[PDB]
Amino acid sequence: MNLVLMGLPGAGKGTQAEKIVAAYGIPHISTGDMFRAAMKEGTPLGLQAKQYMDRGDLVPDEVTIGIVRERLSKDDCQNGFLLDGFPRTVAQAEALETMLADIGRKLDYVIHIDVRQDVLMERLTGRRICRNCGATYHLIFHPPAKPGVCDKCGGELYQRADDNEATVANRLEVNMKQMKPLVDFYEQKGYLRNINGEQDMEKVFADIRELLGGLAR
Ligand SMILES: Nc1ncnc2c1ncn2[C@@H]1O[C@H](COP(=O)(O)OP(=O)(O)OP(=O)(O)OP(=O)(O)OP(=O)(O)OC[C@H]2O[C@@H](n3cnc4c(N)ncnc43)[C@H](O)[C@@H]2O)[C@@H](O)[C@H]1O
Ligand SMILES: [Mn+2]
Ligand SMILES: [Zn+2]
Repeated sequence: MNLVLMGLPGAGKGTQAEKIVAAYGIPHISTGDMFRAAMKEGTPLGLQAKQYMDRGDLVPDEVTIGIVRERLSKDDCQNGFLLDGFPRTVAQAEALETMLADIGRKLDYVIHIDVRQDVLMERLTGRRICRNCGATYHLIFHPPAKPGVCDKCGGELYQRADDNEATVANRLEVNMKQMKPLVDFYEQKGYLRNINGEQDMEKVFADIRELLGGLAR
């Protein structure tokens, strides 16, 4: 099962990816997470990606495609995989097609989680993450038991660097211009499936699981 989760910033990609991989046991490949890992390790790519991520811009295609190509060639991707946040430009999508062909694979579905921009704004500015364990909360939609305290480990909650309103507006703008044309690109290939992301988390997952069920049928 080869899947792509596509959505504008804050659509719920990570939230759903976690539920999907827990049910199937396939790897979760997130370009955003890979860039963050490189930043922490202090690698050349991490240092370059930091400047773009801090401003809410997209990391250049050549570099992004390169890290995905290296990740997909590993044996742990034999049973399938879930790409989260890649591709996000037409160039990345064209590259993904041949990258997959070279390893004898084809995408099954490109799941587009659709959410209105005004809602996306709120999804992101109110997000709080635990500094200790990475648990995610939301001040409006899913708050912690006690303010600024993680329910799981007691850790400090904080706001991601790129989640402030000004950076979010740039993120939504650039992703809208670059990612939206992908809806047409994948509709033409027949891989595109739309999911209404403005529903409670379990219902969004149910819609997704219903779609994935057609693969066993
Ligand atoms: N391919 C690429 N090419 C070039 N550059 C790239 C790249 N990929 C990455 N990058 C670079 O790296 C950066 C970061 O990438 P990335 O980390 O991938 O950021 P993103 O795509 O903007 O999206 P988010 O992670 O912020 O949100 P999400 O959709 O996963 O939502 P979540 O599930 O947490 O949910 C968000 C919030 O909403 C809440 N929530 C989720 N679902 C619901 C729901 N149904 N109802 C209510 N609340 C919900 C959650 O609790 C949470 O608080 C990019 O800006 C760019 O610089
Ligand atoms: Mn994410
Ligand atoms: Zn925690």
